[PDB]
Amino acid sequence: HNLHITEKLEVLAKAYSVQGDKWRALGYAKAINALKSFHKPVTSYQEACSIPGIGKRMAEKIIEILESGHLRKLDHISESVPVLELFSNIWGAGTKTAQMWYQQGFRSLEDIRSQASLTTQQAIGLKHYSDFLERMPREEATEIEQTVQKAAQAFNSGLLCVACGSYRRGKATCGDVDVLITHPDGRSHRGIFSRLLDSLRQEGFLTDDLVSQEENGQQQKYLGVCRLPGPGRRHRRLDIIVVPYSEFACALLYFTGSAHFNRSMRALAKTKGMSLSEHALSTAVVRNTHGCKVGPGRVLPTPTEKDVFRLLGLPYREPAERDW
DNA sequence: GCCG
DNA sequence: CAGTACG
DNA sequence: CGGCCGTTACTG
Ligand SMILES: [Mg+2]
Ligand code: NA
Ligand code: NA
Ligand code: NA
Repeated sequence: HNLHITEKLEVLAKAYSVQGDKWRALGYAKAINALKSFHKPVTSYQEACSIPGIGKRMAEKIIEILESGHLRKLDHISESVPVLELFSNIWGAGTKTAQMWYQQGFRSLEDIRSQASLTTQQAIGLKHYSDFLERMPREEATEIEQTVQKAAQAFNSGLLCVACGSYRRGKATCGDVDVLITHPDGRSHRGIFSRLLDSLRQEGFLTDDLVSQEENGQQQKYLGVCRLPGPGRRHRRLDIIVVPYSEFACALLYFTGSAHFNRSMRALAKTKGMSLSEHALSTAVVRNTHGCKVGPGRVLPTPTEKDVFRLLGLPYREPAERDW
């Protein structure tokens, strides 16, 4: 509806993001999102300001795109940006690492491979550079979820496994497959990672681990790489979280996303003196002048996702309606 | 970058 | 801790 | 002025 202007802002948003100006980038992200979530192609200054997420600064920029069909700002983007994007797309490397490598003279992935000091995660990220920038058809996400579920129910058929993220939101393609695991008895979820992960390794499904604290029986998540059997298969990102039944609803809400939806919902909760996380929804939370949680408050009973919305005074939304 |  | 990551 | 999600979860 307004791609002729968002397409340009998205360039700036990305530029600020890779350079580490996270707040400014966030502002652009929201503005661009609004412009997309809109309908009528904005054609007036005052008409832009009247839109939530768009201020005078952004409005002036939109105007220049309709009067000049261009944004002079785009001509002053540092030449380092494309390289910073190239580098930050390595899993495990963010804007600080990208900026450091650029300062050190690195300009290509060949430079990184041959001269950069890589962390264990980054080396895995580099090896799967193209792989991790690809999306898979949702049908493959189903296969991956089933593979994890089968392995889990193999030693405890009572384990409840659910694919979340974009898959649950009904998207045609998925990036990271997100599997949430829990158990109705509220206890059999404890210390099952090592058994589950070892089982998935046994069959050669898991090929590399990015985040997996297996020394601690309190491990909450596994971020890794997997690949289904047979020809024509690519390495995919797999994220698994194991949670106690009492936190099932909040964990499910969190893992289903989207990320921006979660942030919006948590922001709303804070305005109501509450707090929302993947662990729980709490009321009567005590915060300092900086909005930081000082007092825990009381955890509210949230057996289902509907309960979370209800307690927040919000109409329930199907996963497909949380694709923000 | 926006907003309260 | 800072950095990076998850939705 | 100053928050912008989570007293979020690992890594080293
Ligand atoms: Mg995902
Ligand atoms: Na990265
Ligand atoms: Na480990
Ligand atoms: Na370790």
